[PDB]
Amino acid sequence: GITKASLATESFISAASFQETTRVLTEAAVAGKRDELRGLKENVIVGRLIPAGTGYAYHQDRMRRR
Amino acid sequence: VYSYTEKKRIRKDFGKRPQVLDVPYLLSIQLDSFQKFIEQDPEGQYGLEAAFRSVFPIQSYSGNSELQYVSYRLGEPVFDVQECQIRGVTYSAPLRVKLRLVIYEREAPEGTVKDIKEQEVYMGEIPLMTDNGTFVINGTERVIVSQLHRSPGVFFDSDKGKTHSSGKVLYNARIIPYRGSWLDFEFDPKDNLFVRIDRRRKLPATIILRALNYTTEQILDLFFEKVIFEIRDNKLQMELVPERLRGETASFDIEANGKVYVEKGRRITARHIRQLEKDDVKLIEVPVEYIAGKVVAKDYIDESTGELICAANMELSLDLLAKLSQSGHKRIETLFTNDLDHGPYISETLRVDPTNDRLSALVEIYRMMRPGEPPTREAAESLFENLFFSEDRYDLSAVGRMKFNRSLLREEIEGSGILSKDDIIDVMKKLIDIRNGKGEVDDIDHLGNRRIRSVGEMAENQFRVGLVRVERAVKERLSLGDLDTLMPQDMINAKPISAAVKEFFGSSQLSQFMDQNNPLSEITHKRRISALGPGGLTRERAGFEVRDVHPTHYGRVCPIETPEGPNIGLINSLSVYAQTNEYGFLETPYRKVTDGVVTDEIHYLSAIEEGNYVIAQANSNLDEEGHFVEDLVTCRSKGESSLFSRDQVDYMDVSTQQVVSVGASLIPFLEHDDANRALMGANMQRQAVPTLRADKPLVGTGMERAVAVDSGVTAVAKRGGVVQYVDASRIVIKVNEDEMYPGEAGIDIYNLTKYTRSNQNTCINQMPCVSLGEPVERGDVLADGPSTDLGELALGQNMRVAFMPWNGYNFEDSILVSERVVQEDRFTTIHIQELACVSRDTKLGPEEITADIPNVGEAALSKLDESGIVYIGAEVTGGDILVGKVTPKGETQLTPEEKLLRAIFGEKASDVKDSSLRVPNGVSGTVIDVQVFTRDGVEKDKRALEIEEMQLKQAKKDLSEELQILEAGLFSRIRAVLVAGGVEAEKLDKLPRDRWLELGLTDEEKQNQLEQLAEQYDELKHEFEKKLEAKRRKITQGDDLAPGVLKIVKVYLAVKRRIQPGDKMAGRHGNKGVISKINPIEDMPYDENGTPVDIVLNPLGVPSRMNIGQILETHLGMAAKGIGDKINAMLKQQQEVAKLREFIQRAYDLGADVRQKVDLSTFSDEEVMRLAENLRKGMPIATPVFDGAKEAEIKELLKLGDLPTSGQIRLYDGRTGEQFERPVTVGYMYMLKLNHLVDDKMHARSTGSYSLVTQQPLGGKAQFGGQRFGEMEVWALEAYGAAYTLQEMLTVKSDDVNGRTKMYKNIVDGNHQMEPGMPESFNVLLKEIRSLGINIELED
Amino acid sequence: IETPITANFREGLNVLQYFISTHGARKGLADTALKTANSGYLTRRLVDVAQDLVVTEDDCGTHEGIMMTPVIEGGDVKEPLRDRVLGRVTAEDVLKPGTADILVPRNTLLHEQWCDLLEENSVDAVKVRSVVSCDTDFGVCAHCYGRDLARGHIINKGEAIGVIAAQSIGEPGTQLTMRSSIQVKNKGSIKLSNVKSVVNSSGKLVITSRNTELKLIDEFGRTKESYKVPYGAVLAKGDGEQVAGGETVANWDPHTMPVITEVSGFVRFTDMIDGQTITRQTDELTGL
Amino acid sequence: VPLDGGRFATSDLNDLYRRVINRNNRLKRLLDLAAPDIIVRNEKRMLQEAVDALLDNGRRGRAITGSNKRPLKSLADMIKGKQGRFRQNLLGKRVDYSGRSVITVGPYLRLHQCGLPKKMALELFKPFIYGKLELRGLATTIKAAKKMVEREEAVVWDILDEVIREHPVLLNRAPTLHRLGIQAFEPVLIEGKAIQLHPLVCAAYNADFDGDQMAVHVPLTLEAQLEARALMMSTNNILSPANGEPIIVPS
DNA sequence: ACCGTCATGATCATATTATTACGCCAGACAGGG
DNA sequence: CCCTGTCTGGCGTCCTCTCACCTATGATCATGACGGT
RNA sequence: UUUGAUUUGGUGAGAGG
Ligand SMILES: [Zn+2]
Repeated sequence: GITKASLATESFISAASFQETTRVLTEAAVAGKRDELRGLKENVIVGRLIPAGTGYAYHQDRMRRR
Repeated sequence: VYSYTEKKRIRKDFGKRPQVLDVPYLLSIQLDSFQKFIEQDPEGQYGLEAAFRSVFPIQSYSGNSELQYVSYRLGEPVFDVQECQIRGVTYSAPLRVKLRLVIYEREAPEGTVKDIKEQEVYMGEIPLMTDNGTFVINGTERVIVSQLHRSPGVFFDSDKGKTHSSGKVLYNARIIPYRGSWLDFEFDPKDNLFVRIDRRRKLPATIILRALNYTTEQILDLFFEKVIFEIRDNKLQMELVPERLRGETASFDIEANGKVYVEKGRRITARHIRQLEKDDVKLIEVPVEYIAGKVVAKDYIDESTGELICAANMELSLDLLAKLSQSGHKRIETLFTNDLDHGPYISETLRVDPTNDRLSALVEIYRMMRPGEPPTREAAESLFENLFFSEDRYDLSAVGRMKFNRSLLREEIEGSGILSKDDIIDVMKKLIDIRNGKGEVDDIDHLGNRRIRSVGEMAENQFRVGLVRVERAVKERLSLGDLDTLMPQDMINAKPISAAVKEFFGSSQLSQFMDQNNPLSEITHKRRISALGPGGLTRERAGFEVRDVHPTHYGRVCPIETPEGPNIGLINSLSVYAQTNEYGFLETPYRKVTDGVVTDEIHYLSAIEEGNYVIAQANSNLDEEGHFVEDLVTCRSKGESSLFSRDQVDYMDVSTQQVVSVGASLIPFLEHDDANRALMGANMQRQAVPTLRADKPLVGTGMERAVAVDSGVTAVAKRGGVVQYVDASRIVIKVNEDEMYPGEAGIDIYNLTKYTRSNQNTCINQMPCVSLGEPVERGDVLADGPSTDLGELALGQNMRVAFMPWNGYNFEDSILVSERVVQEDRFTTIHIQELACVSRDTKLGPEEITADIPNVGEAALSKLDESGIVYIGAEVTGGDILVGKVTPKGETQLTPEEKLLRAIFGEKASDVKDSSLRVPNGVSGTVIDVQVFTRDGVEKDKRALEIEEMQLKQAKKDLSEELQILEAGLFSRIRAVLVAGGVEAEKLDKLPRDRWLELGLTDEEKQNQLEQLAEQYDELKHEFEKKLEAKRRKITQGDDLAPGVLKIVKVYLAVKRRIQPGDKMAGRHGNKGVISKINPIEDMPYDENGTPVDIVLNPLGVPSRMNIGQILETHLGMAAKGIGDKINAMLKQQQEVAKLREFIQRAYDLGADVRQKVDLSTFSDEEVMRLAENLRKGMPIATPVFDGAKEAEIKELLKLGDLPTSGQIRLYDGRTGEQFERPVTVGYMYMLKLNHLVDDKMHARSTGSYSLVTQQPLGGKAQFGGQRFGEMEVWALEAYGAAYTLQEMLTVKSDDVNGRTKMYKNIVDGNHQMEPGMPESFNVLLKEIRSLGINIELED
Repeated sequence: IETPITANFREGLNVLQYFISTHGARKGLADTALKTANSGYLTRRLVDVAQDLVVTEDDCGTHEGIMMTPVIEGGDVKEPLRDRVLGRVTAEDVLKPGTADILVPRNTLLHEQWCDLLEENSVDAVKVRSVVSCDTDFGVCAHCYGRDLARGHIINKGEAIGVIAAQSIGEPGTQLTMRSSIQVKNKGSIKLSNVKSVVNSSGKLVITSRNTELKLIDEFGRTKESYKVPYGAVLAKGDGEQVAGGETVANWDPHTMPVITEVSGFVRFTDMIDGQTITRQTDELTGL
Repeated sequence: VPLDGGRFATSDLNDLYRRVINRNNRLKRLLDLAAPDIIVRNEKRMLQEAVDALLDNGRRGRAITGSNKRPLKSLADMIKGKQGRFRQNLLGKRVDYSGRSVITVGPYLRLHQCGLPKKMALELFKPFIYGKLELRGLATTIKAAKKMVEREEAVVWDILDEVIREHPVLLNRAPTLHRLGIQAFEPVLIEGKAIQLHPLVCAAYNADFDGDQMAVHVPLTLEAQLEARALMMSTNNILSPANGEPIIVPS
């Protein structure tokens, strides 16, 4: 279901901007999880270009130049 | 006959039903409750005496001392209301209490105390109520609002359906005490019976029945009947009453008297019961399998062994029968446990019980209350006697005992406040009866189960909580000191009492700030039945059913006036005729319809007495005697409307206005509006603003005079008489002699309230509306208030409206207004803003208010005087200086020589920086009033001494004029007495006037009266001396103020806001609208007479938003103005009074059987000219709510004027000058300006201040802030492909500080470019997550 | 309430009628003012489950996609195929309904001209590409989404479709509320699916399968009606037959579950003993 | 920070940290003094509950409180909830160069432009006006320009009509549900104090004119002006994204 | 008029108790056929 | 040991505007006013 | 070895859309 599916994501900021932050931050902390940003709300949190709209060319460039 | 202000402008009144009970005093809830609270009340209850006699006498911890109670008394307040609102104090009265200390001796607490002491003691300050029904807490006029909560008593609810997911309903029985521990009996899906106390852990219910010292044999004696088995020579015969066998299938062939009655495999019919009870069958025969599961009642013991044969509440087997049969028992008592009739709920409950006696039950109850501690029999007895059975911790009120006896079908409604054994046993009996299928559950929203608290009861409860804290303190101190040496003011202290009552009146959830911008808004905020607050529900949790109108709100709580939004139906408003019962419920009037005739006696019914009887509807036709003219009449029996016969009715409603409230009974043609639009119309009629010259409603309901006079904005005459001196400040009434006291000679002075600030920044003015030499009657208006006119209620103004689409400028809901409206200065409302400036006390020294100010020149300081404060009258702009104040210097550059002060200049060389505190802008105004308050000790400057001399001079002149005016009335009394009995016609005015007593006159009533007037005169002399000394003391003294403030300067700006595109106007039916274009005069659609229409609405809002009442209001307003134009035509031609009398009489008859029936033949040729002087701007018409003016009456009144019958005039155009096809509707609608203006919402920000913890802009308008680019807007920009717009929308424009300074340099240099960076609030997120044990980082 | 409000608004409502009206309108205001919270929280949950999904390819390179048919509840055909397959790219190439023709190719966007050439040929159902069958890792390819919907063309490489989709489902949350036998209507041809049947003694084709779908196909080829016929019903008609408009074609008794057979013969009571297994209840009012 | 007065309105975290440090100092002193077992067990237990109350308050039994009965807000309550950092300061931010006022109709507009008042226009475009004033040469330092627009002389309105001309703004109605609730217009200056909004566009915003309010936002940088003109312009949103139906239907 | 006594205001660490009245809806837990 | 009531936690709409209200105390040196010589 | 204007926090109640 949609709230169990958005809280079970491979990106803990996406699952922490949404409902309960305690459960998700302890699960991510004891798992040692890492957030390869790669979505819209991680980049709205961290303050950069959205990887969808005009910023999709910027993220193509950055993903190409690694 | 009519009162003299009702011969000024007598309102035309349609309406058919002759009234029998007039509208009561609309503020009776507040005033009657608080009069019930604070008054010397004998016989114990109610009031403060209930608290002082329930918490006292405080007896000590076995020290034989006792602090008992005598009486109480409130002294006068030190400050009256006006000085209290000006200065800022509470409006309180000191509560003196006479307490007594007695101290008993040793070995005889029934012996003599050695010493008593009775004395006066100070405790608390309770705030009094003003005559308007409001409180003044800290200079701001506040209202405590009535609460609607659950009635104390038993309550049998049914948890229907939802539990256990199998449809098996539960039943709980919540006992709701007024003060103490709750008690919930309930069931479970195993059909066991479970008690709980205050929502704690759950126990089986009969554990409390053992706690009341019941043995198990007695419990089964109570909760079941008995079945008798007699062992008489054959198969253990049975006593049988066949009523238990109603529908049961027997296991054998029941025969008796040698006759087969019942066959095996069949059930016992009702006629077989009739056979067995007709033949009087007693003993029948049972098999050995019949008592295989019968449950024994009491214990049987064997006499030989001394053991127990079978325990109580146990099923019987073969061996148990074999044991008790050979022990000598012939009688066997069992229980009847049926499927439908009587379940064994008590029996299964006792089988779940582990306990066996009183002690174990008390131990288990003591253990579920306080978990995990050693119980002791004394502690368990003390706890269970202090839960329910003590006068201290448990108290149903009289309301609680009434509901608890009524819902258990008792007789006496009087009982103790504590419970007993019979009470809990009757609760369990009624719960088992509801589970058995007979009897009904009780709904919650039924208004026989919703009590109304008010100001008096809630203040009593908060005062009682203060008293139980202070009895903790007095029980501490009384037995821990030396006696006798102390007095009962060293023990009791006034801090918790005053803290409790000051916290309740100061900040509660029900002691709220009065919405005061309108007389209607006052008188409908004081009448409010809020469901929220302490003890009630909350907005974001509940619910569905409580937000819905129950069938018993009819005539108690208004169905259509409630705030839409998050709390609909919780902020209910009480109706017009709805009183409050003795206990606290709602009651409403009715007319006792005896068998044929509607008797005109009123008779108050509550919410549960209404259900049993049958009530006729309000507007039922009756022919002059009371006989109902139909033979089917619409009534309502038990919450359900229907059609009943002519003479099975028992009550009729009083008047047809009683379902609605006073907010929504000033709406004309309410029965034509759909209920949503009537709701929005009543709410916006509450939200109006007072204009400059309020006019009148042409189409009212006649309810305006009750709302105006029964509020407190007009100056109602106390004693009638003759006016002597009218002024814009004061009004002097000379009291008539047939209304007048013998002593205290008496001519009254009304000091009006001129231009001062309301709470909503409106302008609460009072204008005198009486002439000079004019008679006034007792109970009559003298000075109109805000939004009043001649004692009526004029909220907005009435304007010429047309319904037509006009070139798109009224597209959705907009309104288009001619410039003729703004030229006449007719919506030009007057607002007043209060600007405060304090002189605080900081380091490097105090502040300066003087005008020797750095960094400023002539152009600023020309508008200040020689001491900083702006003049009274100086018309300022947005951003000038009102009060000059200098201290801001901070620490720009640290003083080189530490604290070098005495060297260069005197004190210092302006520190390091200087900037005279200059103010903002956005508002104009004219400074009308300046207050200066000085903390005592501080040097008064020259303007504070100017204000002190000014107010000394004003108060000196005012008290001297009090003495002169009352002395003039006293000398007029002396002249009136000396007309007869030794009259001197020439000798009276030869001597000075102060000696009118020693003239020739014997010992009569007249020399006695002159001696009494000499007593009054010398009293006025010495009283004037002492009061002028006290008033000089009040002006000359300082005022207690904030910690570390020198002086407070308050300045009142008086803005005059006119009208502009963007304001919100609305009628009285829900037709809202932003006024969209202020056209010139020429563009308006005019008609074939010449007059332009003022406002062009939009027709398309009528068929969807179904408010068809505004079109009938428009047509009847045009009829009213047609009559007014014909009066203006018959008066402008200077016609004699005969033709005016003819036409006014024809315009006042005009209808069916109506109530008005006036005649002008008793107005005597001078009042008719003045009545026509008041009717020439239109004729006011009353239209009551549900008994209004029908269509044919509007047509007949439009035929009296020469207007067209259909109401529609053909209208030309202003632009083209050619006719609009299909003639349009014009008329007058009474439209209101609302105080949602457009130069209070408009705001703009380039770059202002920034918040401190997260570097983002501030929020709001007063703080110069930016609009929240919220989360859904971020989603809406992700939904496009806009990526750079969102990046600068949440990095550059908002948060990143180096990013935004780079941005500002780049914008002022022309390079549109952003250097992004990181949000600083994300670094705040890193510090808050990192401040836990969590290690968040940024890789690479 | 059994007594209506016989008075409109041009005539006056009296007191009781307005009070019943206020019942009906207070319920509506409470429903909107409490419905808006669930509508907003639904939009929040939807844009946070979507949140990631960005059009990131141009073709996933598949041949799978859902089978868009017109939807039919049992009345007249509710939502036509042109509403469901407008602007969505076909999965395999749609055969023209005559015989084996390449009417449209296998990767064409179906705009209005293609949908009109679908409606002229009366095309049955289109196998079209759906977003749930997209093979793209971490995103949705440009063909399996479909038309842009506010642009006439296909979705561009980049445009966030999860957020516009979540907003478009949750945005109408305010307008939504919060709190015998078969009679044919038109006149066409019968077809049966999921059917295993047998002819009874009288002739009415009874069905030995519970899950049988009774379709009414017209003379053109498209499916115009559909119904569900229970196990053991009396069908007045048969397979492939032509009927008249309004003629009853189905009959059953839902209160009596039929235990009808396939063959004939005699009846024996196997493990049916009166006293323990079955019971004797002779009827009262009939005698049989 | 102190509020208006002479006292400091202290935060809740300072109460939490100050209690943990008070208890930790007490526990160090008791382990210095060699108190018995039950004293240091209560002391360490009070420290455990103090730390557990600092981190996530109220997850243990009934939460501690300072004033008056309301519990005080801890670190986890600075993160979680509707008013934490995610939902209140990182997903939604307060925004400079933004404005807000009551809307009204103005049916003379073309549907790519909206009316915008002169007072709001001179406040939202202060840096562009400063840059324009510094380009002409009328003034010198920045102060002079801020005095000029604080006085509002006769020459800054031509400057304002030369910064408006081709510069779109984002109008936004306050409950934005779908993407058609943020649309970009070109301003046309209004004598008045109310945003004039083209009527057809109202059916997209669900905006009637019964007292509604809208916010204006300014695209600062150049890529944002181009995104407002090329993606978010009101001429570009004529079909609703939920379906194929036109959203500029005449109402 | 100077010297001594009662009174009254600054600075400063000490550390937590006597109400109840939402409605689902998952998720984990002791109980028992 | 697989169902099962029962208990515990965790949600519950965005944007805006106005107003008022904000912990007690328990102990002492030193200043400050009052009275005798 | 001497250039600087800078900052108004939780709680609860009520209204508009
Ligand atoms: Zn794909």
